[PDB]
Amino acid sequence: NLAPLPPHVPEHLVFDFDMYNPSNLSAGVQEAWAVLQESNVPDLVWTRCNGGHWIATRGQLIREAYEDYRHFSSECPFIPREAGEAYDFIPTSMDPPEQRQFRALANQVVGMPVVDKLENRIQELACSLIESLRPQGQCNFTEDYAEPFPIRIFMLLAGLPEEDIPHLKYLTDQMTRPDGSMTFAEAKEALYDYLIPIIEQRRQKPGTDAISIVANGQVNGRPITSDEAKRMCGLLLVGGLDTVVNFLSFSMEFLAKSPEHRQELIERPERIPAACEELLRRFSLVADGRILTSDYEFHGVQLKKGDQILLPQMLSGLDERENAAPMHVDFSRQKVSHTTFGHGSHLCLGQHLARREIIVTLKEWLTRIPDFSIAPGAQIQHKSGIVSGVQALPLVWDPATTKAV
Ligand code: HEM
Repeated sequence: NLAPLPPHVPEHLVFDFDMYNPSNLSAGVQEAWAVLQESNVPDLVWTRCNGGHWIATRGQLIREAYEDYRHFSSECPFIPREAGEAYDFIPTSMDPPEQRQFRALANQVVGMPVVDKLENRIQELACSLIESLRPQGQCNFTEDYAEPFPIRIFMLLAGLPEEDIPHLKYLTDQMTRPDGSMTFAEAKEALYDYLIPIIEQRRQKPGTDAISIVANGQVNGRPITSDEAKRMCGLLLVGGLDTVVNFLSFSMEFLAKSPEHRQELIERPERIPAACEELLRRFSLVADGRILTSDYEFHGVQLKKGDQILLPQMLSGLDERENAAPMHVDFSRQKVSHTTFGHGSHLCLGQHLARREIIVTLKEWLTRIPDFSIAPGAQIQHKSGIVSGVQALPLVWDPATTKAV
């Protein structure tokens, strides 16, 4: 369905891109989105899909809009927008100055010191999962590793029972690549409903887990309230349970298709941190937006107050104006330019945990199962949304070529 074109939007700027089901999804999701950056396509277009909204196609515009919170606000309505409902996550649905006090507390639960503490449990789980798969000579990567690895580490961090995974995983899916069984407002409320009693419990009997830290936290010397804690934890669950999961499948799919890139990392393990960054650029997967606070002309385009604008984080690094041969994976790339973890006051606070999980995966995997391929005849399908992903990734390998550790 295409929403009627608003009177202020010029017809020459129309480009009906569907972020939840892009026209060329079969070429790969990043490729489908990259069609927006072609010379024939304007730097800023309006799509009538999903209620109608702007889409900044170039990294320069995407970066600029994320820096200007005064015009481009994070008090985001959904896409498609829902009547009387909008995002209220903390600190993600807030604009500075208000947003700032909340980042510190969030940073305290998923930040660097926390990642350092998790280090050995992270290494242990990756190794444990990979060793059990190794003798099989085959696996369904998405469900066998991509999902359990990051999710179990997060549940551990959050002090949540692993039995709650199917439920939470279903809900976070609805917040990124919804199948239509729930609205964003219902999915979000269910996440909140799950958290409420948990926050109360830990507020009274605190632990060292992420939920306890938020529940008993302080924002700028003031105690966070139950509701603010609920809204922060809700956001953390989405980030912690969904984002890395999908990214890992893009990376493993690529590696399974490029023996040359596998061998490179095998021979030069010191290049893994660099490979992680490069893969983060090439397989960037998030795309959310902002809302205009007033009538404003941006790069020759008249934007109206209340207009929604999607600023795809995934697009910046794929822009040939930012990186030469952007669709090519080059571990030795000199200046890996991207906005995969965001840009502006809302830079991803879980970026350190993400990188650590990717780097460990790459080392542990290539060290035990160095040679692997995609199952013969398999058609890998990608799904587009606020956080794009891989439907399934059947891999195969000869156990005789594996190294047991
Ligand atoms: C590869 C994985 C990840 C990617 C690519 C990613 C990407 C992003 C992006 C693009 C944003 C900014 C959204 C905006 O500006 O509206 C963001 C925000 C955030 N992410 Fe992630 N993320 C990842 C993993 C995680 C993980 C594991 C967590 C852990 C809980 C997490 C926690 C957060 C938080 C707390 C923020 C909010 C920052 C704020 O609003 O000030 N992310 N992430």
